[PDB]
Amino acid sequence: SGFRKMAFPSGKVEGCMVQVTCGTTTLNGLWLDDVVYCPRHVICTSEDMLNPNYEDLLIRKSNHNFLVQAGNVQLRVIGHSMQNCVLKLKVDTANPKTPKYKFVRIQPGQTFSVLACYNGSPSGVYQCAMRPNFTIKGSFLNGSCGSVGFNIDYDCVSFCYMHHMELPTGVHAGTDLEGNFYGPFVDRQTAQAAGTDTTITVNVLAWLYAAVINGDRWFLNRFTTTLNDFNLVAMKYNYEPLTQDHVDILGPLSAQTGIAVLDMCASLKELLQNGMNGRTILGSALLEDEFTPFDVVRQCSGV
Amino acid sequence: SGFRKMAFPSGKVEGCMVQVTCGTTTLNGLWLDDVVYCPRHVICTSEDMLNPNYEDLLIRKSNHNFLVQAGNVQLRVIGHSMQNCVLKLKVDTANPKTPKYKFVRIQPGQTFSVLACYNGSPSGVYQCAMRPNFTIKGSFLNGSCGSVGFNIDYDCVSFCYMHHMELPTGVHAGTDLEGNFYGPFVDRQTAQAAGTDTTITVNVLAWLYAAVINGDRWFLNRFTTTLNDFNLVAMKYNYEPLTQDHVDILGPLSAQTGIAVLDMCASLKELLQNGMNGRTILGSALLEDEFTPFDVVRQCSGV
Ligand SMILES: *[C@](O)(C(=O)NC1CC1)[C@H](C[C@@H]1CCNC1=O)NC(=O)[C@H](CC(C)C)N1C[C@@H](NC(=O)OCc2ccccc2)CC1=O
Ligand SMILES: *[C@](O)(C(=O)NC1CC1)[C@H](C[C@@H]1CCNC1=O)NC(=O)[C@H](CC(C)C)N1C[C@@H](NC(=O)OCc2ccccc2)CC1=O
Repeated sequence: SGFRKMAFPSGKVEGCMVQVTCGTTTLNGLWLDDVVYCPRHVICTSEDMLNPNYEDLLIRKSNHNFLVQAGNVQLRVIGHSMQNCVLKLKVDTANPKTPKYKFVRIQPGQTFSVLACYNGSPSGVYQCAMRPNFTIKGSFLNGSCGSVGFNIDYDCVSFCYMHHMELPTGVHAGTDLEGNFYGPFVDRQTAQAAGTDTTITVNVLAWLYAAVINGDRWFLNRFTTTLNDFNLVAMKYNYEPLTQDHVDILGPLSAQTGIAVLDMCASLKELLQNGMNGRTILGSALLEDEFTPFDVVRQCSGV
Repeated sequence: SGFRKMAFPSGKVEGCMVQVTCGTTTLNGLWLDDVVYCPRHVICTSEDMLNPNYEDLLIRKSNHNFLVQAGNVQLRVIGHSMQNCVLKLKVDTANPKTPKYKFVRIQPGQTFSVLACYNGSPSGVYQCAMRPNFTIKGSFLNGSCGSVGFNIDYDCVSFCYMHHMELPTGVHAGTDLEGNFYGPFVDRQTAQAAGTDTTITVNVLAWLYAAVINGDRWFLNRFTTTLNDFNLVAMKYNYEPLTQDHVDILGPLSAQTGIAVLDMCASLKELLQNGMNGRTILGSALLEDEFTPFDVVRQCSGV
């Protein structure tokens, strides 16, 4: 019992974090096998960052201009290339702590663990969702660029995020490990705005199931609805439209609780229209959308 | 920018978690040097748990009745003793992954990271406070007993909590690593109730400073107050009384923001009396008390 925002254990990722320095700029890199991954803006001077030509800035850079440091030890850079918005530095030593891993580009609404790092050293770990507007609600200071997001499947680390930037609303944007931004963001110091911050409906439903599993059922009402009827109300509150695929994903939680998804949708509809009347659900006063159905099942079944 | 509930990186603690089995009961233990620590109720049958005599139950137990398993490997138990509500199992192998560590009994209002474990394997990591009523708001299932809470000071792990039980309100209770419960709880299957859940005032103040640091200052009003005036309102809302020691601890955040602690107390007073008017502070609709002043400074300064 109880329900918390829970990160993956970070040990396997801690052993991959290094410091990368190019001139005066020090950020985080990810050391897997004989390659270090880091944001390409490590090569920028404070003036370059205004409107950089990365191709031109790389003409000026050689292997020896990248200092890679793994705790107290200097790694030897024997190659470098740019892939989209990431630099890949080939080093002469395979990381002996390299876990089983893969690179994934995550879908909007999916969650991952962030290991916030400074100067190649772990600060802390917390869970984030890739929001529909391709931003995340993180906690990142100067020095955090190159911090990574990940999931763990038993022993395999799925790396899905590399931290690059902060946006006006105090939210964050970054790339997959192939250097492609989530969203329409670019790695330059120009004003960029997040689009409408739509709510992940299927995750709100999942969290309401979690509330029922933990004995909090005050908000279950006597109504049901239809997908089309619910979605008319969703669009009004900038909720993602619910589809049969979403209903299917909530199936195991519906089965566990004996509450049909469309009955839970009806309860969600009345919470949207009437608010919580100063009551709380799993210790929250607002509707939480950063738990996936899998996060709920995992937590409630001890995976 | 941004502000999140952040756990310590868990790698150094992951390497200490083992499975302990006594008969049909399997729980978590903590392997440091040549000693495994676990809850003494590992020795209880499902009937024993109703009113156990632990001293008598231990007459029946020998070294060979404790199965300790570290991943795939069986450790050899060469000694056992009970210290308060914990068992200490002496094994013939020092844990080679033992970090620098200490055992601390934490004060009410202080925070720590929990590594939730099942069958000796890490499930996830999240931050908790030791509440004034000596309970924590965790996420624990059957199998989680022996999961530990900790802080990290640079390289040194301070272990402060071992998980034993759940309470009616869906909150949790456990011991320090010397086997002494936080609070008046006992390790037996009898109905136990948490006392009044008082709010950690100094931590709410800290979180309001965090809000100001992150540009959220809508709730700063034109008033100041006195310790005694504030405390009259505190006691009404079951807040901890504020003392000069609390003011001194908030000093660095006051200095950082240029908001005198007693001005922030006046803002807190009006939030208690008037509520948030459906507004939010750092993405929350209620007053958060599980961040210490140190948690705020650490997060806002990249420690
Ligand atoms: C990382 O580059 C970083 O940590 N660098 C290490 C060397 C110190 C940094 C992380 C940010 C900084 C604060 N919190 C974070 O997450 N990222 C940047 O500074 C971004 C640099 C670009 C990728 C080149 N960056 C640029 C900045 N953009 C900006 O100022 O645009 C103009 C603007 C005008 C008005 C209002 C707002 C913005 C945001 C950003 O993160
Ligand atoms: C741990 O013992 C555990 O994980 N054991 C491993 C072998 C499976 C367990 C953890 C709990 C279980 C669910 N979530 C948790 O955190 N702890 C217990 O089961 C406690 C056992 C005692 C320490 C011996 N325990 C006893 C139970 N008490 C109880 O039922 O009292 C009567 C009551 C009456 C009415 C209403 C409520 C309670 C609570 C508890 O955690």
